[PDB]
Amino acid sequence: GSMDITRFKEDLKAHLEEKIIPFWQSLKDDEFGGYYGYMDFNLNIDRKAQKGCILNSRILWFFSACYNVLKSEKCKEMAFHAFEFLKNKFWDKEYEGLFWSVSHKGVPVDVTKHVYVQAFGIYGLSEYYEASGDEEALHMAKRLFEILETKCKRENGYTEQFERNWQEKENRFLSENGVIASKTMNTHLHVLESYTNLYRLLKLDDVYEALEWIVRLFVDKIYKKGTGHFKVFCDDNWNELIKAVSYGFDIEASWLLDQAAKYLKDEKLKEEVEKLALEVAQITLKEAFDGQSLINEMIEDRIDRSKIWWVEAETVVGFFNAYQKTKEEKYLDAAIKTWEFIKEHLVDRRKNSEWLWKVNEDLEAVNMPIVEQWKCPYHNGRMCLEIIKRV
Ligand SMILES: OC[C@H]1O[C@@H](O)[C@@H](O)[C@@H](O)[C@@H]1O
Ligand SMILES: OC[C@H]1O[C@@H](O)[C@@H](O)[C@@H](O)[C@@H]1O
Ligand SMILES: OC[C@H]1O[C@@H](O)[C@@H](O)[C@@H](O)[C@@H]1O
Repeated sequence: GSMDITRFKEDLKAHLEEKIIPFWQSLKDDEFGGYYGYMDFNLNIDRKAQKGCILNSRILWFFSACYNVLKSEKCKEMAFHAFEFLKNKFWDKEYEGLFWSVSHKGVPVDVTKHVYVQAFGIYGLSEYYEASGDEEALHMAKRLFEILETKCKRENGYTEQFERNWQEKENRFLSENGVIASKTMNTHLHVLESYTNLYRLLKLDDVYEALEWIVRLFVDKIYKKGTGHFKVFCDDNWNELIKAVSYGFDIEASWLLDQAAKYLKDEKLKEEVEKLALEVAQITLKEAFDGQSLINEMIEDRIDRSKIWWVEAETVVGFFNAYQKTKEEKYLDAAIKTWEFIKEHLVDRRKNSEWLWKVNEDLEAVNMPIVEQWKCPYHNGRMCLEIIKRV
């Protein structure tokens, strides 16, 4: 540790408590339950917006984790609110598992079952169980895990999209030329993430075996050996549809794999994964860190230098994690500089706001929502919570 690292933690903790937590508390929907689904760039909440399950589970995870780390009783109450809406509106009582989306009143809008949604459900429900002791949350988390393992898993990963009654179908995620990606890194990344949290709290042998299995999948099939990059969108056999690098996915995967590795009982695999995580962090720092912040992606030979909120959040955690493992100050410097970038260019200066979705390559704000089905408190909230836990 150091004076810089201590001040870094204190700055992030203050930011979480004074900016992020009160903002998401203001999205609480006390008329219909859950949290409002949309807030535009002008800070206007669309109270009637459809409510995405992933967003609700991310809010459940966030408030639960805030309670677990900060012991804020208000956060526990906010988590309960998200949990009630999950169990009452997103949980399918007839066929089990979580709907994709509901209306602002909770009427099912999209009842298909996606592994991406189920994974975030496990992640949020397991965190909420730690916060509350609610064995209903535990039961739903275990049931989601059982369904993924017994209905969705295949020899080379998970089939990602199902009908409401769990009959498989083609995926809903597309390449930028419109070809269905039957295997996606971000679906499988969040399975890994949720299984790590579930095993951390339960330590059951079935969960451990599934955690080792998905870690092995990342090492053997998803990682592009020798490149520091993971495949993004693939066919059913983990062949890339396009040569795409997502620097944000890479650096997130780096520290999530390193975290899962701490539970591995296979020493060989553990050493492989810890080595992989570091190789990714090093290549991310070399290729994607511009001295201020991380760029977004490269699709074939076209580089997107936009600064995206979640990319920068995961960069802070991934570089700090690499610093903890290597003690090489270059990673610590990159992590703090990225935070200083976030503070100056992505934290919204307006009252009653939070983080901007992105700024462009010239650091200009782009009209994008502050809250949306894909913009959550989870990436940036977790950035603060991780540093608090690790320092
Ligand atoms: O503070 C909110 C206001 O901030 C400004 O930048 C504009 O986008 C306004 O339309 C918006 O209402
Ligand atoms: O799925 C629920 C939605 O279904 C639509 O067809 C409309 O009736 C909406 O008012 C409703 O919110
Ligand atoms: O559209 C999915 C996107 O949603 C965002 O919130 C992030 O989690 C990204 O990692 C992801 O690519």
